[PDB]
Amino acid sequence: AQVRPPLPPFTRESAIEKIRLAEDGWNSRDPERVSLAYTLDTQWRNRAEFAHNREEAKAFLTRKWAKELDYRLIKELWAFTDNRIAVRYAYEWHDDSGNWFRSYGNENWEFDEQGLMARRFACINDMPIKAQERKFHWPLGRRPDDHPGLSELGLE
Amino acid sequence: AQVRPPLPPFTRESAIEKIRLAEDGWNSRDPERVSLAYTLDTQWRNRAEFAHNREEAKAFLTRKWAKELDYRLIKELWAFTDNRIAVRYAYEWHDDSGNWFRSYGNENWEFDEQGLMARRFACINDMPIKAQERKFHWPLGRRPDDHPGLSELGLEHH
Repeated sequence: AQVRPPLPPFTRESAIEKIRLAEDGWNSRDPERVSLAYTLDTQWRNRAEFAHNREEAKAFLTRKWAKELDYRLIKELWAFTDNRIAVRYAYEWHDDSGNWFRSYGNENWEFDEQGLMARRFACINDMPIKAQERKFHWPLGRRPDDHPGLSELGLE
Repeated sequence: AQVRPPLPPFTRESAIEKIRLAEDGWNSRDPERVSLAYTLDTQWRNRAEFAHNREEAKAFLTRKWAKELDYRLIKELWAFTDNRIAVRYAYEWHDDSGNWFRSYGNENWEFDEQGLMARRFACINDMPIKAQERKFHWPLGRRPDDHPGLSELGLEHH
């Protein structure tokens, strides 16, 4: 890509917007679309796996959604400083077997002047849940404007 | 009636200090000592496990170090805002079957006015490593001031 606003340094509002746009992107479960938000030579650590460029990042995303079905995500701001944002998130999905999980994650982002993400450090843990325990409800895609956020679902 | 500085809101400097003190605490592998840094009604989610008070947190730590042998930790600041700190970290250890691991974590902290942590959200992933891949070698306990941090060690992968 070339430029994707908001651009750093972030303010509380622009950081929250940056996060919402990212959330919408991942809720599309489209590797190509999602990959465009990252630098060509983006550096990633997703769990115990690493990516060293946008192409490897996209490859990971393709594997990801071939595994995590009916994926629904919610991201929320934790803290931000200059060109860095710390985000908390959770997503619900079911595997090929049909069993459900809620994944809890913390991702730390760093953006270049063009608004593209140069570094992504994400740690995620999967917790099995019963189908009736799903908390995220909305048509696959962008989370509706009025759907409660991460801290409003009593996840803690 | 505890008071544990640095106190919020944090500055870059005090946030780094807060993190270093926490790292020293966990590197003691002492459940009681570490538990005192959290509020009596502290709320935690560590991986897929939850704790709802200091006692439950302490019980978790007791299980943790009975399992994660020869544990060595390094924490580093990512970002901070008001009474919240976002931390990146890694710890090396081995299980009692001889398997070594390097665990990568991202933990987000929220402190009360007295510097005690009221909320802890930690996500951690484990990468199996060979003993020869170990990067942390200091005597069990506090990391020497002369020892490189996460940034000085650089990206840690096979």
